[PDB]
Amino acid sequence: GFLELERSSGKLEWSAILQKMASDLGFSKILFGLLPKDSQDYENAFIVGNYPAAWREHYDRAGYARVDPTVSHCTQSVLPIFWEPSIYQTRKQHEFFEEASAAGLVYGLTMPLHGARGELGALSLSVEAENRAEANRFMESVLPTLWMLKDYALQSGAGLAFEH
Amino acid sequence: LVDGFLELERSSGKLEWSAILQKMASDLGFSKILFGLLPKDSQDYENAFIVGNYPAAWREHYDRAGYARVDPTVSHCTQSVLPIFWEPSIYQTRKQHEFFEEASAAGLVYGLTMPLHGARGELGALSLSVEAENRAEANRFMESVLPTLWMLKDYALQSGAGLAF
Ligand SMILES: COc1ccccc1C(=O)Oc1c(Br)cc(Br)cc1CNC(=O)c1ccccc1[N+](=O)[O-]
Ligand SMILES: COc1ccccc1C(=O)Oc1c(Br)cc(Br)cc1CNC(=O)c1ccccc1[N+](=O)[O-]
Repeated sequence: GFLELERSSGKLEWSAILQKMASDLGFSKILFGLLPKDSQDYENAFIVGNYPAAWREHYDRAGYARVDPTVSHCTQSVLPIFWEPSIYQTRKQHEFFEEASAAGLVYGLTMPLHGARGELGALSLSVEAENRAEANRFMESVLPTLWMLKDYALQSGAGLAFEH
Repeated sequence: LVDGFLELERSSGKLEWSAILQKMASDLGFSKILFGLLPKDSQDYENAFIVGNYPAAWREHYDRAGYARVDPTVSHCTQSVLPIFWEPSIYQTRKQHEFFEEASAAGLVYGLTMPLHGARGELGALSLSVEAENRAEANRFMESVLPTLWMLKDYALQSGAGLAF
């Protein structure tokens, strides 16, 4: 639980616990990103997780926070956004989909994080699967548990990220 | 839920939105609800956007007694995205004990409050009361529906922000 996240000491232990919870839910890859109130500085977000480091670096270098459609979505909504063909509309967004798929990140969802002190973030989780249909079933069967998890991760994470 | 969300989105205005949300809560097992929402950087609880079916006299009293300064769920909501259950432990001060007695007298004895923190800085709460024989039976019931309610509150927030502002 959150209890586990709260008792942990430091960022390494907290990332290992979150990765495990997410793995227990069927997601082998995650990225928890968090910004303080009023910040839009995506290249200096507090980040936890196990996305391939080269993909994280590429995301930063290419400035993909400008193109990633889950980014504009999180600024407008508290609801999850599933990684579906229909969210990638522009040339640049299709390149995005293609580079992210080359990293293994093809199916998944992004849960926006909106903290009590105005923190802005996302918990993105990717699921390994044969097609869209299978990925959807796996994501749907755990969605109530993920929906709680994202809020526990935010409440715990905000303190990890910003309390020094 | 997603059906409910679209119904909320497709609703005509506050009256139909309130009726839909009330019934979602009722179908899930909760008798009374209160959905409250403030815009970014407001602490004017007396003039929040409010939906629901708490007794009118109770709502009036809460406003006249300045209970937004007392109600322990209000401080809680400004500090967390996690639910606060209406446990004896949350009423710490003398004034909070009086608050509990008055809410209880209104029928509002067991329940929980889900903080709402919107994408544009909206601050709110979805509070739901449950009718039950005693606390242990209420808590059993709340634990069985909590994952559904957790989803519900975010749907209600996102739609409600759209209606209110
Ligand atoms: C504070 O942080 C944020 C705040 C509001 C929103 C996002 C965030 C964030 O964390 O954004 C990032 C950052 Br920064 C780096 C990387 Br790498 C990835 C993301 C988020 N996007 C994805 O994970 C995504 C989404 C869809 C398909 C594939 C992917 N994917 O990347 O594979
Ligand atoms: C924008 O609105 C808000 C914004 C951030 C937080 C709360 C709110 C809100 O809606 O606060 C209110 C308001 Br305003 C009026 C009334 Br009446 C009730 C509440 C909420 N409190 C309860 O429902 C509650 C809680 C525990 C025991 C009994 C009760 N109870 O009242 O029976």
